[PDB]
Amino acid sequence: ADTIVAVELDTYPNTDIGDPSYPHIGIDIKSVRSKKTAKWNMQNGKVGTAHIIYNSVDKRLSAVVSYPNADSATVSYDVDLDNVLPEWVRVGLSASTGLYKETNTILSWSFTSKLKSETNALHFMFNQFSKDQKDLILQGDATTGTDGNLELTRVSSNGSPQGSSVGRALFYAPVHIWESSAVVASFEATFTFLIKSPDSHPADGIAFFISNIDSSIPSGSTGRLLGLFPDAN
Amino acid sequence: TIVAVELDTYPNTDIGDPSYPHIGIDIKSVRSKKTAKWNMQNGKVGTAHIIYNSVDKRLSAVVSYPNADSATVSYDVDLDNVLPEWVRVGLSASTGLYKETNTILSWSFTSKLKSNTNALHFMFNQFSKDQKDLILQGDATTGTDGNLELTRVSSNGSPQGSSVGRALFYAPVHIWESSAVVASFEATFTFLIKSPDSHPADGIAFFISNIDSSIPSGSTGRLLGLFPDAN
Amino acid sequence: ADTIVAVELDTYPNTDIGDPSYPHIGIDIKSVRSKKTAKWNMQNGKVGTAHIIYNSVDKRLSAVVSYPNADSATVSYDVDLDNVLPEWVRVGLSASTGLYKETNTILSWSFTSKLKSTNALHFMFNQFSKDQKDLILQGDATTGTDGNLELTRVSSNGSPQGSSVGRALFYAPVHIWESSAVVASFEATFTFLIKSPDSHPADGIAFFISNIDSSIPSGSTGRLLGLFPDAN
Amino acid sequence: ADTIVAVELDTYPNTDIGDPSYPHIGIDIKSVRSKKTAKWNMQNGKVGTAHIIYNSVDKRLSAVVSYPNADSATVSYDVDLDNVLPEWVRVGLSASTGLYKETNTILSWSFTSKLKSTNALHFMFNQFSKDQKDLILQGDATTGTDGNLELTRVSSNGSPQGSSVGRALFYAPVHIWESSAVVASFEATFTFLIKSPDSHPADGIAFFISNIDSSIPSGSTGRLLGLFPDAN
Ligand SMILES: CO[C@H]1O[C@H](CO)[C@@H](O)[C@H](O)[C@@H]1O
Ligand SMILES: CO[C@H]1O[C@H](CO)[C@@H](O)[C@H](O)[C@@H]1O
Ligand SMILES: CO[C@H]1O[C@H](CO)[C@@H](O)[C@H](O)[C@@H]1O
Ligand SMILES: CO[C@H]1O[C@H](CO)[C@@H](O)[C@H](O)[C@@H]1O
Ligand SMILES: [Ca+2]
Ligand SMILES: [Ca+2]
Ligand SMILES: [Ca+2]
Ligand SMILES: [Ca+2]
Ligand SMILES: [Mn+2]
Ligand SMILES: [Mn+2]
Ligand SMILES: [Mn+2]
Ligand SMILES: [Mn+2]
Repeated sequence: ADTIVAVELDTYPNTDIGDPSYPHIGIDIKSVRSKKTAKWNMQNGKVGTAHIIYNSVDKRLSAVVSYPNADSATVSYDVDLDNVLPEWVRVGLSASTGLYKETNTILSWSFTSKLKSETNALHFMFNQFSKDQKDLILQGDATTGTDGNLELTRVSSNGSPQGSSVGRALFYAPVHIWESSAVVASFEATFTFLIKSPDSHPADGIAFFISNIDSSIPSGSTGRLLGLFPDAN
Repeated sequence: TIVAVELDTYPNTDIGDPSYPHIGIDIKSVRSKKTAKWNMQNGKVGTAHIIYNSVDKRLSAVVSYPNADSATVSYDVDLDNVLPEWVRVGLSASTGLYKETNTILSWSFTSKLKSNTNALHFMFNQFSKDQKDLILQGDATTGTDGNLELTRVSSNGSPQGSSVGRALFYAPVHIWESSAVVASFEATFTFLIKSPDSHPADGIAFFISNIDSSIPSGSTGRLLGLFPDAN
Repeated sequence: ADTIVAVELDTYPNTDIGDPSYPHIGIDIKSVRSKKTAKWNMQNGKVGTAHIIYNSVDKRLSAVVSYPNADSATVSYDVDLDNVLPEWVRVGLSASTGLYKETNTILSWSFTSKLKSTNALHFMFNQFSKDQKDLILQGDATTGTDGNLELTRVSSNGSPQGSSVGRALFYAPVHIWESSAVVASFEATFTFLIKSPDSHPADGIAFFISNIDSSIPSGSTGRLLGLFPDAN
Repeated sequence: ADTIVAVELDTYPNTDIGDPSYPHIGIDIKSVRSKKTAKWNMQNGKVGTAHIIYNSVDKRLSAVVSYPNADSATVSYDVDLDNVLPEWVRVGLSASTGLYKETNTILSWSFTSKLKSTNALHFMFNQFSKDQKDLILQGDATTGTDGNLELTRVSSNGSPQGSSVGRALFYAPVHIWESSAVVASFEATFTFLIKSPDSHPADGIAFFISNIDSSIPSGSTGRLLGLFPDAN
């Protein structure tokens, strides 16, 4: 399979596969069964912000998700990505729907990678997305251009979300995420998102992920699997 | 479609070169739209800085060594009317009958588009054996001393003739957009040109091309890995 | 006294001092009489953006001022700042009112300076606090109201007052040029909200560069924008 | 008196006041007696690099010090700087000598601060000039010799002197924390050259954060690194 490290914004509790009984943020290493989670007070139809950070000194992957004028949710997990990910990776955003549905709208996405061996750096910032965005690899139902936004999951003419949808956006360039002879390595990711649902049951969520360069949507990764994992193991 | 800043070490007066080593701005042709005398220093590490913005619509380059007057060239051009909106950016070099090392020690690029801000930045101060965010073309290699060698160097360390190589950044770049208020880019690279007995050739270029750009047939020597012909 | 280089957003035409007959953007070298101007379609009560750029290669100071979904105004002037300003300067924003009045609200301000010879300075304000210790506030300028920088006096009710001058300078001196320097560049960006009760807004906002010890010159209210002692 | 948070590169073991028995890197909160230390293989006459990081999410201050082609030294400490430092601070480098001596040469220094409630401050020195107006020099600190910052006294002949203290602070105050901030982070880097004539180099270099009005405390030469009034 693909090797995946994700921060998930999980809107639908699947207690079947280890989810808590509420909307949560999670850190996923090689599995959809989060190594650490925190309660998330998801606000239907409000624009939220996700900030992910990691460095080779603390070897600690941390995420904060927040809305304006509300307490933020925060999750951290000690992990050396040197022992998990290959040296060269792609970074992306993933989303899915199942029986239940939500818009998975990305309004902005920025990423910074620094590697001191002589510092090498990569930085991109999207505050709008265009009709033909050639520095993104779009996978599944993901599209760009509607209101200058990235729609990870299928939305009908009227703006209504559809079920059984999976989409991903990967940045075109591979990223040197770690190196054997490296003194300090760090990365930071930010994205803004709008999750809107018709009912009280939004599903299934958004993830920032890091994968092998040649990563694709695994067969039947709709719903609970977030476009990231082939199975629930 | 090519827009290049050339560091031209060999005068080819046949195709419009001045009679000295020069820096040049090339729009769609090897016959520079503007040039300036360049006091190229064999075996010293030099620096090139390229800048452009959609307000002044002026492409400028400065090339310098420590403790020496810099050489500077500028050209008014709207790149909105020249390049496609999505491009790749790279470094190119060549040798012909005459030869030089075309060593790149560092390379950075910044692009910004503010609409009515989107940004891309890369910085290489070192190059690795398997650099997956570069497309190497022709004789270009990475890993020797943590450097990018654009043209072929023998085991013994000697540069070879009839060599062409290029390095392109893997990701396409949004270089212009109609609905943009301000669009700008900046590129910097450090280079080491060393020639066996003097008489060096043929030079290094920073370029911007269509995404699918490759080394054109017979672009060794005077054509710098950039042009199919001398028109 | 002070050596001033400014980009002015001039809302009130003072044709007596060289001004065109419309709201304009201008480049001011050592004088309030703009060396180059352009018509500015100023929009009362909408948030606008100004972007100022300069580099030692082109030796050209350029400004663009725009609102969303409107054509931008642009002004440029060839000048070598090596021959005008000292090598160490302060950077700031200035605003004034006279008989006529407007809010001179700054919502954001960023500045970047690079000198290769690379030494660099960058600051970004997307909000201003009640006690902003990396700004020198001069005259009527205050911070804290809605996280904004009010360059000119505003009453409790939000109503602008006349005969007001205020400036905000960044605390640190900036190395703007150096004798043995290969490339020098700077960029400034600011967001502003100009609102007037009547059809006669005055007097405008300026991004400026001055000697480190620069202060509001006596009687630089109204047309002089808090920048100049006289109209020469 | 002054509130100090420091990363020390300590070249001289003062076991009397809690130092380990070897050259070490340390994190100092309000005291010279390091809250965490790590063995440092200090290399006389080689250019080294120091990298300091902190963010309000992990609330963990971390430092790495390295030379080319050598294993790095690393030290980390959980601390909420919200409960230690005032909201507004100055940042600097400090060094000292006592009976024993070393050059305390700074070749480069950069700092970045970001506060999302985004406000940002960034400086980079790869050169220091004769009259560097965005630095406050204190004690024996000077700039201009080889484009370097010499924190401690060096004689004409190039020889380091004992009983020397010097500091360099960035001129602008820094908003290091704010209550209603979602994420706050800072990063500092410097390159240094420590050279000693004998086998007893002393006393070391520190990156520090202090109250804005911070000065060299009375009798802070040698083991106290120009940072602390006493050894408590
Ligand atoms: C019946 O369950 C389906 O719908 C839920 C809610 O969308 C998903 O979590 C799950 O994977 C299935 O696709
Ligand atoms: C005789 O000319 C040859 O050599 C020069 C210098 O190398 C090149 O410019 C040219 O393309 C030819 O290959
Ligand atoms: C009558 O003119 C006054 O008012 C205008 C408009 O405010 C100013 O330009 C000028 O300096 C005076 O103060
Ligand atoms: C004998 O101790 C002296 O010298 C050492 C080493 O320089 C310092 O640590 C100390 O403060 C004293 O000045
Ligand atoms: Ca779930
Ligand atoms: Ca030629
Ligand atoms: Ca006027
Ligand atoms: Ca000690
Ligand atoms: Mn989950
Ligand atoms: Mn030529
Ligand atoms: Mn005017
Ligand atoms: Mn100690």
